[PDB]
Amino acid sequence: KAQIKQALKKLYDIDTVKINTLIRPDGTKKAFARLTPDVDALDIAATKLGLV
Amino acid sequence: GKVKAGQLWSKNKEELTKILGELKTELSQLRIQKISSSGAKLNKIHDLRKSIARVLTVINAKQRAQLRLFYKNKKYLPLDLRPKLTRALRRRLSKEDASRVLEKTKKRLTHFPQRKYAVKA
Amino acid sequence: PSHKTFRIKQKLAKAQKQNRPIPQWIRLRTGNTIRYNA
Amino acid sequence: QVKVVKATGANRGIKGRPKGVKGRYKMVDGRMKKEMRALKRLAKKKR
Amino acid sequence: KTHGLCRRCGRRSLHNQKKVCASCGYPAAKTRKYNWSEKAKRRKVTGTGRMRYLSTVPRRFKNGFRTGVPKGAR
Amino acid sequence: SEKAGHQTSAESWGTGRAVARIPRVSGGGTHRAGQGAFGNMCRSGRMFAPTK
Amino acid sequence: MKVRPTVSSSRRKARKAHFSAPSSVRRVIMSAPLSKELREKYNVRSIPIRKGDEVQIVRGAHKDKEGKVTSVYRLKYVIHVERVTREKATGQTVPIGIHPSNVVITKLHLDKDRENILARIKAGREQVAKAKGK
Amino acid sequence: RYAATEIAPTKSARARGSYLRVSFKNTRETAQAINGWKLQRALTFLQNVIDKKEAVPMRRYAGSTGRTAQGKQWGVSRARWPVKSAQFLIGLLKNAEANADAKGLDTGNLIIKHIQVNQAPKQ
RNA sequence: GAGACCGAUAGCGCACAAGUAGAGUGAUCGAAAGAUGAAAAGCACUUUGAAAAGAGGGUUAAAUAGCACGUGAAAUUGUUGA
RNA sequence: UGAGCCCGGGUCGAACGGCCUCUAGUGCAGAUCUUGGUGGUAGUAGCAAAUACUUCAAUGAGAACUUGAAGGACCGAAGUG
RNA sequence: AAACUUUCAACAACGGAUCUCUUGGUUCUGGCAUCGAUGAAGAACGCAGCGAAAUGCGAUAAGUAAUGUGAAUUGCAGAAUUCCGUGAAUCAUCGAAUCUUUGAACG
Ligand SMILES: [Zn+2]
Repeated sequence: KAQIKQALKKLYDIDTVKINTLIRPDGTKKAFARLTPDVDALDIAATKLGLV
Repeated sequence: GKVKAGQLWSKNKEELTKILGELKTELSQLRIQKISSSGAKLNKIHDLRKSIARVLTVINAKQRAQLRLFYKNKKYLPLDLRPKLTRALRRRLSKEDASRVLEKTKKRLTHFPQRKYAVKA
Repeated sequence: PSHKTFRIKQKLAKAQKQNRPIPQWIRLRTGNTIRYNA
Repeated sequence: QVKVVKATGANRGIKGRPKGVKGRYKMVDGRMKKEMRALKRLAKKKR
Repeated sequence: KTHGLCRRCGRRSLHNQKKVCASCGYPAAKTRKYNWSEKAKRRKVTGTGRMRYLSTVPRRFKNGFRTGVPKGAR
Repeated sequence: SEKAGHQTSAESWGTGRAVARIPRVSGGGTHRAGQGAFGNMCRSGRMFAPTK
Repeated sequence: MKVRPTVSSSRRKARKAHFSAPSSVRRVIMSAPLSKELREKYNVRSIPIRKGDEVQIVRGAHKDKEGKVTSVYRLKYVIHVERVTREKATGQTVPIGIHPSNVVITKLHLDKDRENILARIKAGREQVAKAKGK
Repeated sequence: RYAATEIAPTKSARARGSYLRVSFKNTRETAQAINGWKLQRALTFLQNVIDKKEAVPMRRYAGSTGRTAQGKQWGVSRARWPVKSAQFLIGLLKNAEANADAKGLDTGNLIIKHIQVNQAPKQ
């Protein structure tokens, strides 16, 4: 979680309130990063993540 | 989006590091925007991964060349820069030690060596 | 059971991946004798 | 003591002990019937 | 069960009471090998796996285990 | 090869069974289980007078 | 007759080599002959085929048909020549596979590498011709 | 390919089915029952067989078949109702009738010239 | 590099994703399984059918070669005729 | 005489034969032979106990064992939870 | 008379024998001598745009560097190559590198 937070802050300029991680059955990790109220998840996803 | 080995060889350390950082940032951006509409962007990402490998290889080779120049005239060298050969080949006697001969044998060969001769028919 | 290890979980994942079927483009590849997963 | 089982029906072509729960068993067939006749003829010839 | 996974050979042949692999003998440094089972010897003999380095040795011998780079290389 | 046909573990089932008195392969989970072996008259077995 | 011990007269090994050769050996195998005018122009008999060559199919169902080589398909030892095609059931057009030993090169794709190849072949041929003549 | 090669294909309509999950014996008996008839009469008879109104005689494969009065239509006492075999024969007959309509023949004057049931690889 | 060898029940267990699939708690045991066609040119379009498929039509020298594919015996079975 | 040899018709596609010697893993009805395949028995024996299912409607090419409603039964907190 | 049982023939089934073929085996012969703490043999997990296995490779991951050849790969998709060029390739050679977890296995 510390590395995930540091990477999100350093690269994509995302501030996160918290991070919850699990390991999927296939072997990959899934991370739910809950962001600060100041930023908007929809705006960040549309701009930096390219997700509609 | 392909880098050239000759250009990387010509460039020095700082430019190689800057190029590697640029390639890695581009790789992250293209992956995030590739997860949707992975296409010719997949092609670009494949070429960019190969480029990152090329830059890393060039940096490592230049650093090893500098280290070899540093250890050119030193008695001990790192195992990485030491020759590999095989275990038995590394444990064999050196050429000088294997060709070393006793002084009495050296005198005998100096004064009574194998002579050239022919015998008629 | 519910209590396991990440390594055994990864082995289970590899078990499913091996128990994935065959691709049709593999079938259509030239010189191919593969028909079904054995 | 020993139970004799014919190698027929469910007992034909079995690797080992049949379903008959017994301490000691012996399987029989016509081939060993002829074996036994030859052995008995040799015994009579000896006597 | 009396047999779980051995780390050295990957089979379910590790006794849990004796703590010894029935196939390779994990605790012992040597790999279990007997000459009355040529089938087992050829099942786990060299060449049945990947040969990461022993495969690269012969080409180096052919070239003479030479070190360096070709003249004029960039 | 001198090992042609000798590379199996077979034993005769016995005399009391209504089957041919031929060495048969042990096992139980494949076609080769229970099949004849070590015979010049048997499939995947030896041949009479192996050539030397 | 074979003399040197390096050479093999074995059908099995010959066919293994032919059918498992890599791409470069496949190119050398798929070399094709030159036209007559090109022969008296270059003193070269044959040359590996490539994509820029114009050839004339002289054997097969297509008797004497010319065209520009569109694709050389080294995996199945065939080349694709322009317009020597057949329609599938659907009407979609697919090229026919014609062998380089069956095509004859009419106009050659000139570049530095192939000029060097032709120069080397000519040098060898003229040296041996001079040696045989005198 | 078809066994009966002496019939011209421009005047006849043919249907075929391979690897059908039905009983070979029952299918043979019912095909022999419907052999040589008009298409409409065969269809009506097969639907009656499904509805348990008429039954096919058990002639060759007739092990321990109970008797029924309908058997007197065939001069036999042992008759049976192979519903699934009847259904598949109806399917093939409708396919053949569609083929005859496509070729333009008169469907009212068609007879079943050839019928054959062979064994398929066993499952 | 070769052979008066064997030629898919033969020859190594293995001509093939074979020490594989599978069996045994385990030491271990351990198979079966090659071939369309010169070239996929692996049947467009129409019709019946829920579909699988079928019938026209078409490719090819050949579909009496349709990916249950070279040739295709006997056992056994169906139809036809005597 | 015979083991056998030869020709015709159909199928099929790529190699094969006669003669004199040489050579051998060379000739089959059996071996409760080996492997593979196929029969009669035979559409035969047989497809258990847990009391028990019924009506309408919907889906569907096709409905006893797909679903919704209603009726009749059951596990009976030491359960068919 | 039909049906049924049996016989003969043609076609069609079942089945995979015979003939043909062989990137396989088997035997003989010839040149050579080369595993490993600089971490071997073996096991494990990952790596392709689309891959399950075989194969290759190791987070530089069906691969990088260098040399050579000289214009491909291919099942599809997308890119190439200006071709009068340090340069395509599931290419060859191969002297530099990368080389995850165990395994003699070593906090
Ligand atoms: Zn072990």
